[PDB]
Amino acid sequence: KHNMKAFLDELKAENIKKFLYNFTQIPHLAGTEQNFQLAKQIQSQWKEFGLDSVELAHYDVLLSYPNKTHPNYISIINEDGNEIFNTSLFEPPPPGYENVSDIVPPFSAFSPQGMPEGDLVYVNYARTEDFFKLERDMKINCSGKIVIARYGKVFRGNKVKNAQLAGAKGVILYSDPADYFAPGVKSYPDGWNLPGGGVQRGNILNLNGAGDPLTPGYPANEYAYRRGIAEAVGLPSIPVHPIGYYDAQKLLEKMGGSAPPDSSWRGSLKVPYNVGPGFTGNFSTQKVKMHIHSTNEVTRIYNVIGTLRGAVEPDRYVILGGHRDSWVFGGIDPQSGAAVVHEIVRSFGTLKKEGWRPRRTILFASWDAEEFGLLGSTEWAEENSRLLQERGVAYINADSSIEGNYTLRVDCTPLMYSLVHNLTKELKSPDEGFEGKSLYESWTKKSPSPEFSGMPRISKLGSGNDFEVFFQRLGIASGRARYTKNWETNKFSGYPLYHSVYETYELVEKFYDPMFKYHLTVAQVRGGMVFELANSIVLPFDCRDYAVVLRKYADKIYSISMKHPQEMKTYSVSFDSLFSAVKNFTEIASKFSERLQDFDKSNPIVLRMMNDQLMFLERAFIDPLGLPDRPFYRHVIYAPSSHNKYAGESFPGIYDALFDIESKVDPSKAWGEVKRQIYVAAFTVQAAAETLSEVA
Amino acid sequence: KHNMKAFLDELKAENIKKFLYNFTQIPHLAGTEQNFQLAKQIQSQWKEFGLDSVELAHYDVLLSYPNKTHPNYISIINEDGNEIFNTSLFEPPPPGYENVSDIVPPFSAFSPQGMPEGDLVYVNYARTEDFFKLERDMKINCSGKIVIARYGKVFRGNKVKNAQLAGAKGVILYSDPADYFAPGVKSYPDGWNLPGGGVQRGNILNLNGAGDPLTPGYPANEYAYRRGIAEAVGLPSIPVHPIGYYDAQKLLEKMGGSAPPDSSWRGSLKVPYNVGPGFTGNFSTQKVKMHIHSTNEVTRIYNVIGTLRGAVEPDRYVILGGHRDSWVFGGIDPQSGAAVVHEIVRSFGTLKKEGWRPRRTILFASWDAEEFGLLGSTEWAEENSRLLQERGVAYINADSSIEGNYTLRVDCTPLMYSLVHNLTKELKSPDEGFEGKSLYESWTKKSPSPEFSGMPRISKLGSGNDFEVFFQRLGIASGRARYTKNWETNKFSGYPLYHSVYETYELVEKFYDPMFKYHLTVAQVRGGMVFELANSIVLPFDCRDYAVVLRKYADKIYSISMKHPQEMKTYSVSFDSLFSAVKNFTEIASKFSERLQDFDKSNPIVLRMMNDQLMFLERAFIDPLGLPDRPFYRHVIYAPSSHNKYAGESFPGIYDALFDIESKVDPSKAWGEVKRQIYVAAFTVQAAAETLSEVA
Ligand SMILES: *[C@@H]1O[C@H](CO)[C@@H](O[C@@H]2O[C@H](CO)[C@@H](O[C@@H]3O[C@H](CO)[C@@H](O)[C@H](O[C@H]4O[C@H](CO)[C@@H](O)[C@H](O)[C@@H]4O)[C@@H]3O)[C@H](O)[C@H]2NC(C)=O)[C@H](O)[C@H]1NC(C)=O
Ligand SMILES: *[C@@H]1O[C@H](CO)[C@@H](O[C@@H]2O[C@H](CO)[C@@H](O[C@@H]3O[C@H](CO)[C@@H](O)[C@H](O[C@H]4O[C@H](CO)[C@@H](O)[C@H](O)[C@@H]4O)[C@@H]3O)[C@H](O)[C@H]2NC(C)=O)[C@H](O)[C@H]1NC(C)=O
Ligand SMILES: *[C@@H]1O[C@H](CO)[C@@H](O[C@@H]2O[C@H](CO)[C@@H](O)[C@H](O)[C@H]2NC(C)=O)[C@H](O)[C@H]1NC(C)=O
Ligand SMILES: *[C@@H]1O[C@H](CO)[C@@H](O[C@@H]2O[C@H](CO)[C@@H](O)[C@H](O)[C@H]2NC(C)=O)[C@H](O)[C@H]1NC(C)=O
Ligand SMILES: *[C@@H]1O[C@H](CO)[C@@H](O[C@@H]2O[C@H](CO)[C@@H](O)[C@H](O)[C@H]2NC(C)=O)[C@H](O)[C@H]1NC(C)=O
Ligand SMILES: *[C@@H]1O[C@H](CO)[C@@H](O[C@@H]2O[C@H](CO)[C@@H](O)[C@H](O)[C@H]2NC(C)=O)[C@H](O)[C@H]1NC(C)=O
Ligand SMILES: *[C@@H]1O[C@H](CO)[C@@H](O[C@@H]2O[C@H](CO)[C@@H](O)[C@H](O)[C@H]2NC(C)=O)[C@H](O)[C@H]1NC(C)=O
Ligand SMILES: *[C@@H]1O[C@H](CO)[C@@H](O[C@@H]2O[C@H](CO)[C@@H](O)[C@H](O)[C@H]2NC(C)=O)[C@H](O)[C@H]1NC(C)=O
Ligand SMILES: *[C@@H]1O[C@H](CO)[C@@H](O[C@@H]2O[C@H](CO)[C@@H](O)[C@H](O)[C@H]2NC(C)=O)[C@H](O)[C@H]1NC(C)=O
Ligand SMILES: *[C@@H]1O[C@H](CO)[C@@H](O[C@@H]2O[C@H](CO)[C@@H](O)[C@H](O)[C@H]2NC(C)=O)[C@H](O)[C@H]1NC(C)=O
Ligand SMILES: *[C@@H]1O[C@H](CO)[C@@H](O)[C@H](O)[C@H]1NC(C)=O
Ligand SMILES: *[C@@H]1O[C@H](CO)[C@@H](O)[C@H](O)[C@H]1NC(C)=O
Ligand SMILES: *[C@@H]1O[C@H](CO)[C@@H](O)[C@H](O)[C@H]1NC(C)=O
Ligand SMILES: *[C@@H]1O[C@H](CO)[C@@H](O)[C@H](O)[C@H]1NC(C)=O
Ligand SMILES: [Ca+2]
Ligand SMILES: [Ca+2]
Ligand SMILES: [Cl-]
Ligand SMILES: [Cl-]
Ligand SMILES: [Zn+2]
Ligand SMILES: [Zn+2]
Ligand SMILES: [Zn+2]
Ligand SMILES: [Zn+2]
Repeated sequence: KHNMKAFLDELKAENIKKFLYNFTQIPHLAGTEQNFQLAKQIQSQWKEFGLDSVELAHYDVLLSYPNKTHPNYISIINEDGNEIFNTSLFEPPPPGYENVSDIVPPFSAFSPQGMPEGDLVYVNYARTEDFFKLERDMKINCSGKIVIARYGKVFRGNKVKNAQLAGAKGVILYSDPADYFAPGVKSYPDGWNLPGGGVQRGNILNLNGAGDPLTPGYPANEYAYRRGIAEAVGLPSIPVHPIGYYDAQKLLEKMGGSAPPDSSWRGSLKVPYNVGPGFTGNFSTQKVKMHIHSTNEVTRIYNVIGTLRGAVEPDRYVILGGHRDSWVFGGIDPQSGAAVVHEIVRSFGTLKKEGWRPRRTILFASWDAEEFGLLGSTEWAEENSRLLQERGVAYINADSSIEGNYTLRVDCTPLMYSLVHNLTKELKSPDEGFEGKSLYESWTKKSPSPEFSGMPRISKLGSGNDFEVFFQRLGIASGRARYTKNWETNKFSGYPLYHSVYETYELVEKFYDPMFKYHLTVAQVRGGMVFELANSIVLPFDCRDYAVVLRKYADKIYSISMKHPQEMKTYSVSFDSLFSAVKNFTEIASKFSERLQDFDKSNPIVLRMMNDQLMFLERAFIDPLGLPDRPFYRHVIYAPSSHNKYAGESFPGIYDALFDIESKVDPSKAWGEVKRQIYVAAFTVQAAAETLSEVA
Repeated sequence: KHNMKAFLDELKAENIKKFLYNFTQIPHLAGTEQNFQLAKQIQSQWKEFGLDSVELAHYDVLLSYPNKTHPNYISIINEDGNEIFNTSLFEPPPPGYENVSDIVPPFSAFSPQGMPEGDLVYVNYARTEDFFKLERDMKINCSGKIVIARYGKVFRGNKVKNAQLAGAKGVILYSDPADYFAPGVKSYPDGWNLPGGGVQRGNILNLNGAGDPLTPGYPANEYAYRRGIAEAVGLPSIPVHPIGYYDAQKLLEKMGGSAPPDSSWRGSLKVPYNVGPGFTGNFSTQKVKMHIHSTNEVTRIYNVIGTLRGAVEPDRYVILGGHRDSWVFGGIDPQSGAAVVHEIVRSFGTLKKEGWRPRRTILFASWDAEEFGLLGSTEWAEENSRLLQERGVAYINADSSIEGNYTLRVDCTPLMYSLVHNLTKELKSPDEGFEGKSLYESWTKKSPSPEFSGMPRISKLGSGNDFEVFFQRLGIASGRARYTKNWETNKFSGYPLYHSVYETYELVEKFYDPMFKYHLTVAQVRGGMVFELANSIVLPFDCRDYAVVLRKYADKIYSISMKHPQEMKTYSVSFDSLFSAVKNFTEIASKFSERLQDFDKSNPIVLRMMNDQLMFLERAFIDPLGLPDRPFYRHVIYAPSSHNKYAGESFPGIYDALFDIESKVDPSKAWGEVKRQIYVAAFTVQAAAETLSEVA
C-alpha cells in the first residue's frame, strides 16, 4: 500500500546523516558562489529523486558583508589615542578546518560603517524593561554612550532598536557564559559549550515582515524599483558588533559608575557588572572605540522550488520549506533541517516512482538568505502572493531539526493541534526509557502543557524564521517541529554554539545525535504532517481548537487591561464585544464540526466547499490594513512581539495599545486606541466565525 | 424548460411600471422613517416572491441634513449688511406634490456650518484645468474668496476639493442651462428640462472608497469605534451650497474683474461670465454671504439582502445590487433601477417556486445611503469582505435603468465583454426602426465602439455608484447597464432633472419610457447577465478580452510619458517591463482559453479549478497596499480618476505619477515615482497572468 506508513518507513537515519555531512563541509553564506553551487546540487538531486519540476527562483536583495581588507574590531583607547586592547579579528577555527577559506568573520549584518568613540554603559540584555530600569529608576542617560549588551532573552534586532531609541551611538553585543555555557559541559571541540573566543553572528534588522529592505511589497526581480538606502526598511542607524566572552571580560572589567541594580543583571564572568557610564577612577580617561567598515550590497540569491503535482487537487498547495544559507558551516542551523527535508523529498519521490501521487500538490523549498532577514522566503511569497492566498493550504517550516536532545518541540496554529496529537500517537518515541512507547507519550511526559494535563505543550508561532511571510502576512496555517532541550532548564538564549564557526557536522554527530534518531523522529513529524495535509480527504484542521485558544487569549488580554480599573471606568473600556465574538466563534465552529462529520461523504463539491472553509479559516484572521505601523503583520490574533521578534504575542494590536499605557501623556487618546483595537479584534473574530457558517 | 428564455419571458414591462409607481409616491431619504418602511416592504415582498432568506443588515453611519428651523441660503449683502437678495429656501414643488411633506430642501450633504462673507470668483466647472487656467495663466488668487462653479463635467466632490486647495472660503454650485437645459424641450412639468428654480442635491465628500467617514476599514456596527469628526474621512472644510439658474443669474449678473478667458467658460445665461474677483464698480462694495447650518449626525441605515441558494455551488455568489434611498422621489435615481431589480427577483422566484435553482447562489441587495457616499454597499462589503473575497463571482449594479431613450449603455470589466455581446445578440431591440432586429444590432449601430467597427461601445467602470467597493476595493468582476442618451450630444453633466424634486414617476411615464420597454430591455440585460453568471457551467468570462485592453492601456500610458522624451532619457524611464508583462498575459490567456475549451468536461474538480482561475483573475489585479494615499482603491488597472470620481482611469498609479509632472520642483524624485509605478503595474500584470498558468 502507498499510505503514510509506506512514506514513513522509507525515511532512514543513515541518509539524513550522509546528507548532513554533505551539506556542512564548506560555508554556504548567502550570496556567495558556494551557496549557488549547493542550490544547483539540491535542484539536480530533487529532479533525480522524482519531483515533477524543480526550478531556481532568484532575486537581487540587499545583503551585508565585512570588508575583507579592512576588518572590523573594537578597542580600548587611552587619552593619547593608543589602542591598548583590540578584540579578535576572527574565531579560532575548529580542529581540521583551520585551512578552510571564506569563513566570514563575526559581524552584525547590516551595521552602518563608523568609528564611534565613547564611554560604555552596560545595559544587561538591552530589553525594553532593561532600558526602563536604567532610565526611569537608575537615571542613567545613554545618550551619546556606547552600550554593551549581553546576547539572550530577545532577538538582537530589538536590542539594537532599543539602544538606538535610548540615544546610544554604538552597540557591542557579547555572549555571557551565564547564557551560553552550560554547567559541567566542556567547550567545543570537547563538548557543546561556547569557548571564550566563540562569537554569535546575526543580522540586526527590524524589518517587521518586509523582506528585502529595498523592495517592500514586491519581489526584488530584474526590473524592480529600489528604495534608496536612506528610505530602506529596517536598517540600524548606529554601528554594532558582536564579541566573545574573553574579549567582553576585557571591556567590562574596568566598568565604573553605578553598581548593577540587582543579581538578574550579573552574568558569570569575574567582573562587577557595573552599569557605568565609563571606567573606574584610574582608567576614567580611557574610552572605547569601534571600527566598522562592513558594506551593504545588492546581491543575487537563489531559492530551489520543487513541485510534486497533486492527483485530485493540483491547485491546492501544501508547502515544506526551510533555508539553505548558513553563517558558516551550518551544522545545526540550517543543515540539520535541510538534510531532513532532502530525505523527505527522497521518500515522497520513491512513492511517486511507483505510481503514487498525493491528493494535493506538495511544494518543497530550499530558501536563501534566511539569515539576512527571511529574504528568500519573503521575496518568493511576494512574487507568488495571489497563488498562495487562494491556494495555500499549509506551510511547514524546516530549519534546525535539533537544538537539544530532550523532547519534541512544536509551535503551530491551533488548526494543527489535533493533527499533531494524532500523528505523534502513531510514531515511536526515540527517547531512552520510552522504548516501545509513542512519541506522544514521551513528549507529554517531558513537556506537559501548562493548561491541560495528559496533553503536551504546543507553543504559539513567534517569528525569526521562514514561516513569517506565510503565517503573519498571508494567513496560511503554519507549523514547525524539532527536538529541543529541557523547558525547565531553558534560559531562552539559543544553544551555546548558535551562529558560531563551531556549529559543525562534528558537533551534531558527536554531542547531539550520534545515531540520527532525533533527526529521524523530526523527519517523521514534519513529513507526517505534510503527508496528512497533502493526502487526507478532509483537511486535517480542527476549528474548535481555535475556539479554545481564542477564549484563553481573550481572558489574558482582559486581565492585562484590568490592572487599570479606574481608567476602564473613566473611558468606558469594555471587552464585551470580544468575548461575544469568541462565544459566537465557539458556537459556529461546533456546528461546522457537526456538518463536517455528518455531511454527505459522496459529494465532492460539498467536500471542496467544506475544505475551502477549512483552508480559508486561518486566512480570515488577516486584516488587509495590517497592525499599527507594521503593514506586513496582518494576522489579528498572532504577531511577533514588538519587544522580541522571536516570541509570539496574542491579540497584538490590543497588547501594544495597553503596553506601558500608564506612561502615556494623553490617557484619553491612549485608552481610545485600546477601544479601537478591541473593536478590530472582535470584528475579525466574528468575521472569521462567519466564514464557517452555512454559505447560503 | 427552466432556461434563460423562461426567466426572460417572465419579466413584464407592466410590473416594472407598477413597482416604479409604488416606490416613488413619497420621499425615501436615507436615514428617514419612510425609507425604513420601504426597506421592510421590499424585505416582505422578496420573501413572498420566493427567496430563501431575506434579512435587513443595518449600520450606524455619518449622514447630513439641513436644520429644519434654520434654513440654508445665500445673500448679496450691501456695505451696511442688509441682505438685498436671497436665494430660494426650496424648489417649487411639482404639480400634485405641493402638499407632500418631508421634501428635503436643496443642500450639499456634509457641508460644514458657517456664514462666510466675501467676493465671488467664477471658476467655470471648478476642474483641475479650470484652476490651472485661473492661477497659472490669469493670475487670479482664490484665497479667501467665495467661488461659484457650474455643475457638470466632473463629480461635485472633486470641485469642492479643488476649490478648497485653491484657498476658497466657500463654494456655490449651480446648474447652468448650457449643461442642464436641452434646446427645444420644455421645463418640467411640460417636458424633461430643468426649470430655473430646480436645484441638484448631492454629497460633496472625497471618500476615495472609504464608506462611512467615521469607520474606514470596518463595518459601522453596534460596537464600532468611531473617529472624531476632525479625523473623519473625506469631509469638506468650507461651506457649500447648490442653487438653480434663476438665483445664479442674480449672483453672476454683477460680476466684474477679468473677462472669461474664452468661450468654453461661458454658459447660456444673459451675463458676461466675468471671473472676478468681486462685482463691477457701482456694486464693488456689495459682498456675497452664505448661511449654512446643516448638521452631520450618526444615523441608522438598512440594506435588504436576499439569498437564492445555489443548487451545485452555493458557496459561489453572483450579486445583483442597487440602492433604494433617494434625494426626494427618486423617479429615475434610483427607483427606475430598484423596480427593475424587484421584477428580476419576482421572475427568479417564479422559476424557484416550480423547483428550479440556479447553479450558484444569487444575492440581491437593496442598498441604503448610496446618495451619502456609497455607505450601505460599502459597510456591508466591509462586514462581509472575507466571504466576498473568496466566494464572489460577479457584481452587477442596478441604479437608474434609464438616463435617456436612445440606446444601451454598458460599463464593465473586460471579463464581461463577451458575455454582454452574446446576450445582447439574443435580445430584441426596443428601438424604433429596429423592430425584429437584435439589441446588439441597434446598440452597435447607435453606439459604435471607437476601436473596433461591427462592435458596440463598452466603457470602463468609473465610480460614483455602489459597485466601487466590489470592483476597486475587493477585485470582484463588475458591470452596469442602462438606457442612455446620444453619445454624440453627450455633454457629461447628467440628465437635466438629476437629484431635483422634479425627478418623479410622471417624468418617467410621460417623457422617458411610456411603454416601459426600455426598462424591460434593461431588466433583460441585467437579469440575463445575472442568469448566465449564476448558471453557466463554465463562468462566462473571457480572459483574452483583458489582454486586448491591457495592451491598449499600456500604449496609452506610454504615449503620455513620451510627451517628455528628454526626461525619459535622463532618468532611464522604460516601459519595457509593462509591455513584456502584457505580452505574457496575452500568451498565457490564449493558452488557458485552449485548455478551457479542451479540458475534460466530465471532471468537476478540473471544472471547479478552472472556474476558480476565472473568478480569481479580477482578484489578481488587487494590490493589498492600495494606490498612493488611496488605500481603498486597490485595483492596479482601474481607479476612479483623481480629478473626477465618475470617470475611470487606466493604470491610475502611473497616470497620477505623470500628471502635471513638468510642474514638480524635484524632477528626479517625480520620475523615480513614475518608474516605481511602472514596476508595480508590470509586476501586477505578470502576477495576474501567472494565475492562469497551469497550477502545478
Ligand atoms: C454574536 O452573535 C449574536 C447573536 O447571533 C449577535 O447578536 C446580535 O447582536 C446585535 C448587537 O447587539 C443585535 O443588534 C440589535 O439589532 C436590533 C435589530 O435586530 C436593533 O434594534 C438593536 O439596536 C437597538 O438597541 C441598541 C442596543 O441597546 C441601541 O444602541 C440602538 O440604538 C437600538 O435602539 C441592535 O442593533 C442583533 O440583532 C443580534 N443579531 C442576532 C441575529 O441576534 C452578536 O452581535 C454577535 N457578536 C459579535 C461581536 O458580532
Ligand atoms: C515575460 O515572460 C518571460 C519569458 O517567460 C520572462 O522572461 C524572464 O526574463 C527574465 C528577466 O530578463 C530572465 O532573467 C534572467 O535570468 C537568468 C537566469 O535564468 C539570469 O542569468 C539573468 O541575469 C543576468 O542578466 C541580467 C540582464 O542583462 C543582469 O542584470 C544580471 O546581472 C545577470 O547577469 C536574468 O535574471 C528569465 O530567465 C526569463 N525567464 C524565462 C522562463 O525565460 C519575463 O520576465 C516576463 N515578463 C515579466 C514582466 O515578468
Ligand atoms: C555532496 O554530494 C553531491 C552529490 O552526490 C556531490 O556532487 C557530485 O560529485 C560527483 C563527483 O565529484 C560529480 O561527478 C557529480 O556531478 C556531483 N553531483 C551533483 C548532483 O552535484 C558532492 O561532491 C558532495 N559534496 C561533498 C562536499 O561531499
Ligand atoms: C590594535 O590595532 C591597531 C590597528 O592595527 C594598532 O594600532 C596601529 O599599530 C600600527 C603598528 O604599530 C601602527 O602603524 C598604526 O599607526 C596603529 N593604528 C591605529 C589606528 O592606532 C594597535 O597597536 C593594536 N593594539 C594592540 C594592543 O595590539
Ligand atoms: C544529550 O543527552 C544527555 C542525557 O540527558 C545530556 O546529558 C545529561 O543532562 C544533564 C545536564 O542537563 C545532567 O544532569 C546529566 O548528568 C547528563 N548526563 C550525561 C551522561 O551527560 C546531554 O546534555 C545531551 N546533549 C546535548 C547537546 O544536549
Ligand atoms: C484525531 O483523531 C481523532 C480520534 O480518531 C479524530 O476524531 C474522530 O474522528 C472520527 C472520524 O470523523 C469521528 O467519527 C470520531 O467521533 C472522532 N473521535 C473523537 C474523539 O472526536 C480526529 O478527527 C483526528 N483529528 C484530525 C485532525 O484528523
Ligand atoms: C406599495 O405596495 C405595497 C405592497 O402591495 C403596499 O403595501 C401594502 O398595503 C396594504 C394595504 O394598505 C397592506 O394591507 C399590506 O400589508 C402592504 N403590504 C406590504 C408588503 O407592505 C403599499 O401600500 C404600496 N404603496 C403605495 C404608495 O402605493
Ligand atoms: C433675506 O433674508 C434675511 C433673513 O431672513 C432678511 O433680513 C432679515 O429681515 C427681518 C425682517 O425685516 C429682520 O427682522 C432681520 O433682522 C433680518 N435678518 C438678517 C440676518 O439680516 C432680509 O430682509 C431678506 N432680504 C430680502 C431682499 O428678502
Ligand atoms: C425620447 O425619444 C425622442 C425621439 O428621438 C427624443 O426626441 C427627439 O430627439 C432630438 C433631440 O435630441 C430631436 O432632433 C427630435 O426632433 C426629437 N423628436 C421628437 C418627436 O421630440 C426625446 O428627446 C426622447 N426623450 C428623452 C427624455 O430623452
Ligand atoms: C459567446 O459566443 C461565442 C460564439 O458561440 C462563444 O464562442 C464559442 O464557444 C464555443 C463553445 O466553447 C467554442 O467551441 C467555439 O469555437 C466558440 N466560437 C468562437 C467564434 O469563439 C463564446 O464562448 C461565448 N462567450 C461567452 C462568455 O460565453
Ligand atoms: C574595503 O577597504 C579597502 C581598503 O582600506 C578599500 O580600498 C575598499 O574601498 C573597501 N571595499 C569595499 C567593498 O567597501
Ligand atoms: C540625555 O542627554 C542629552 C544631552 O546630552 C539630552 O538631550 C537628554 O535630554 C538627556 N536626557 C536625560 C533624561 O538626562
Ligand atoms: C437648528 O437650529 C435651531 C434654531 O435656530 C437650534 O435651536 C437647534 O440647535 C438646531 N438644530 C440642530 C440639530 O442643530
Ligand atoms: C494668495 O493670497 C494669500 C494672502 O492673502 C497668500 O498667502 C498667497 O500667497 C497668495 N498667492 C498668490 C499666488 O497670489
Ligand atoms: Ca520585496
Ligand atoms: Ca466602515
Ligand atoms: Cl523550524
Ligand atoms: Cl447602474
Ligand atoms: Zn536558520
Ligand atoms: Zn540562523
Ligand atoms: Zn443613484
Ligand atoms: Zn443619485
